[PDB]
Amino acid sequence: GPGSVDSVLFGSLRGHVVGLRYYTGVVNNNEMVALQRDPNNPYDKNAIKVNNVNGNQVGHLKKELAGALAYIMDNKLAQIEGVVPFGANNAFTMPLHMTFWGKEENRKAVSDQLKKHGFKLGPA
Amino acid sequence: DSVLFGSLRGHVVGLRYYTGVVNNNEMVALQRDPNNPYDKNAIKVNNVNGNQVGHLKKELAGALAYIMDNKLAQIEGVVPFGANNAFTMPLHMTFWGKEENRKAVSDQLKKHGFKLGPAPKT
Amino acid sequence: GPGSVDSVLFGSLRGHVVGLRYYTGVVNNNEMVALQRDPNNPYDKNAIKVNNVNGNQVGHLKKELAGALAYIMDNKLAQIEGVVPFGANNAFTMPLHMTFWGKEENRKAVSDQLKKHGFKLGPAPK
Amino acid sequence: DSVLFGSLRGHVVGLRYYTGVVNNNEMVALQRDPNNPYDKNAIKVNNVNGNQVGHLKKELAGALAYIMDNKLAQIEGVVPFGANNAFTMPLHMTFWGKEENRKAVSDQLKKHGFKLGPAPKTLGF
DNA sequence: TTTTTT
DNA sequence: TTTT
DNA sequence: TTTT
DNA sequence: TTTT
Ligand code: NA
Ligand code: NA
Ligand code: NA
Ligand code: NA
Repeated sequence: GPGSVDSVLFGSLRGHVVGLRYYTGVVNNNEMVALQRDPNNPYDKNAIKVNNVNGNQVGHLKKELAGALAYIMDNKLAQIEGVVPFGANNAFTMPLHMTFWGKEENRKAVSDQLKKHGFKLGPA
Repeated sequence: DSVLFGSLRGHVVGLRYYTGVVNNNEMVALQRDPNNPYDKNAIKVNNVNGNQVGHLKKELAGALAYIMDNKLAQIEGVVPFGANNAFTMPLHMTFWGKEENRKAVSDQLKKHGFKLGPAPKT
Repeated sequence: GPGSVDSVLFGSLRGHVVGLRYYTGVVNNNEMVALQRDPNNPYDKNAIKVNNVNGNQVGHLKKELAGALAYIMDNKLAQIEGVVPFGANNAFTMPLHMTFWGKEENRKAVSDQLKKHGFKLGPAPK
Repeated sequence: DSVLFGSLRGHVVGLRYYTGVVNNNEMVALQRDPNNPYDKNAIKVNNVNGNQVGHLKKELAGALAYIMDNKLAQIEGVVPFGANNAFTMPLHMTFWGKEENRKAVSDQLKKHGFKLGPAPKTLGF
């Protein structure tokens, strides 16, 4: 979502969009994608949809990553921008580059949540 | 309830007339100035501390004012580079809103020749 | 077309795309457009078509502009990149921003050609 | 005779392994190296003097090698900013070719997830 | 020291 | 963090 | 480890 | 007679 004007860069994380065979949303390399929570997903309450900029679903975040990010999105600790760098025509999974922005005071809370699930932000 | 609509690029202008400074990769705020004596569509660009940096170009403001005034989208601005430019400053804008308003936003932009795209902040 | 590896920025120029009502090609603001000479044009031997990046014709360069640029394009004195900054959905005319690239050995000939037609190059971005 | 197909953005990588320097807004040359023992698709990036600066990222080279080898497009590279970076450098690529080859270029790019767009070398000021 | 703020 |  |  |  839109970040506050005092939002700053927290760091980056690499992950994957999965479930591609079940959706038809098209994305190309170097394009933004949207991360969108789907708490009513009957298979995973932590589900995060990945949509293209026109609104069409591309796939889901891998459930292990969703299990970490769900808390961060739900409590608005950071806004997360997704970009597909390569592999946008892949049949089953594609890489995702995620950039985290947020208020300085929320920086530690984000990093701590990621560490809990075995993730860590990389450099700017 | 807000979803990603896409992005636009533009420039902040009139820098020499204001004292607000910006760092590279910093957010900026867009703020309407409807009583501007030269352009009712004016959109100010302010830095994180609230000091004015400049204005959107009149052609861009001409497209966006309707969108802001009718709350059809929230527009996030960031200056990705060229923050120390003398006359104009690059601006990246990301648009967010309700799906019910996606068409109205694209229609308004289209009147002015703009089309939201998929370019990220970085 | 593609420039030589030793090509440098010459400068910039603002102009206009015309004849929009006669073509169905679509362009949006901040998009590149292609400048394509059309010497076989039965109305103007200096004609320069403007196409979108998919190759669909959008219109033509204004004739007074074409009259200055045709020589530069034909003699390959510079490569010209066009961008439509605003007005891409206008009914009849839209503005065009042009940047000029070329070898330093030709920079003078370009400026003298433009100045011959009352045009001049401005600064290119830093 | 060649027409504009569009542009792509990417990065020059492996800078720290080469000595070639680029300045901002300088053109660079793309040169295939089919004998590279790490990657037959390798595309060198050389500066104006012919000195190697780095390589195209392997995923991008994987898409472009076919296009270069079959002369489906001419690719013009410019470094729009970050020319002084130590590790990786932004690259803007403009594609030109014969109209009859436009679909082949787009098909080859699409197989690798790439799509040419309308972004110029510069948006001006 | 532009496309020269809005 | 940071080739091919 | 074949989406979530 | 407001594209070239
Ligand atoms: Na799919
Ligand atoms: Na100022
Ligand atoms: Na038209
Ligand atoms: Na180096």
